[PDB]
Amino acid sequence: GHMGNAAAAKKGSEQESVKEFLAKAKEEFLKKWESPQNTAQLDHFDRIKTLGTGSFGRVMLVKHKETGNHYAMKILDKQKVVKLKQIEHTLNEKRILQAVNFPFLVKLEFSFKDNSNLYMVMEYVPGGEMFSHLRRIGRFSEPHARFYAAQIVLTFEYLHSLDLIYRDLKPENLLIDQQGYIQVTDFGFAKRVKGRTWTLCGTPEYLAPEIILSKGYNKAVDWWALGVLIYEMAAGYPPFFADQPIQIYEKIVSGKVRFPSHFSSDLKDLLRNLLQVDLTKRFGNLKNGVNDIKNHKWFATTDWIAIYQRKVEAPFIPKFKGPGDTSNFDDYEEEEIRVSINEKCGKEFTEF
Amino acid sequence: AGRTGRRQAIHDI
Ligand SMILES: Cn1cnc2cnc(Cl)nc21
Repeated sequence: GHMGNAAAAKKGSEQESVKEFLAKAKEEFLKKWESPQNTAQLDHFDRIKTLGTGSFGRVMLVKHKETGNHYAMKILDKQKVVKLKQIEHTLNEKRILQAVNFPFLVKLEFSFKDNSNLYMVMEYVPGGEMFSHLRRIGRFSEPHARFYAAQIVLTFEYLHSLDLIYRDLKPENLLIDQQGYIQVTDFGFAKRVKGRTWTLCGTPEYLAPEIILSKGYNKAVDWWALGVLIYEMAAGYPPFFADQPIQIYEKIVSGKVRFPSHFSSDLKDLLRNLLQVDLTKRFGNLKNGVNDIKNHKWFATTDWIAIYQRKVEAPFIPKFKGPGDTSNFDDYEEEEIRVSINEKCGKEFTEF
Repeated sequence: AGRTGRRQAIHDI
């Protein structure tokens, strides 16, 4: 076979240990999921700089006045969270973030709301987005890409074991910490799903075909997205690449991918099995689950436990000039945070 | 040709 006796036994034992870990992790998640609020207020923070922006608000570097600790504060304008799926998604995000615990998932510290906005205050990750490092260097070499990919595989194995789908994997959402490891943020599209779900949501280049085709879908969409991410990290551009969303969607549903001539055959094989339109064939979605990915030849050099334990030397370490340094982030237009004298949308956000 | 800048999510395509 591919493995001899010692190797096959070590692998089996390793897989049983994973099951034991995930069972305990589910017990811990459920306690927090069943018992989530209002852990701070706006005037407790000095606002320093905008770190990123989206449709509903922005993420700001803030400094906690009492302790001096820096944090990333996501601010959502309650009014802009107007559409039905926007509201439900914001409640998912907060509830999931307060309940999960994993080395590659950003840690939420506080949550609160006022008349105008919702606030989630999380650990500041000063090394910047994978996105800007990738765009600056062009592409990552396969070992570098693999180091980040392994962290995503473990994070999805964790999330999916809790019946959580992530639904927005992309380099923009992956921050690099001071040891060169990844932190996933932006749980805006994450959801607890026991079987299928139906919302049309995500980022065009990363959408699985079944989302585009308005089919009820499952956690396999995250495995498709991993294929897109690995491709983009190793190529410098994603596999379905076009100027307008509708053209992107047409390429995704076609069932065709082309690879750069420098991709190894092992990498192409993995990607053809992740970027698989047929759900009966997509890696991550078969009887052996995540193990088809973790045991693939492209990951043969990966020590999964060492990655989890953060024992592996990272391919690069962002430069850090001190607490609150923002040099690894791009600049954005600053807008004053205005809080209305009248409560907005109080009934829609009661649970937050 | 395709999108090289930051990509926004869509909440309901
Ligand atoms: C591979 N490598 C070595 N030094 C680096 C700096 N930035 C990036 Cl993105 N990658 C690097």
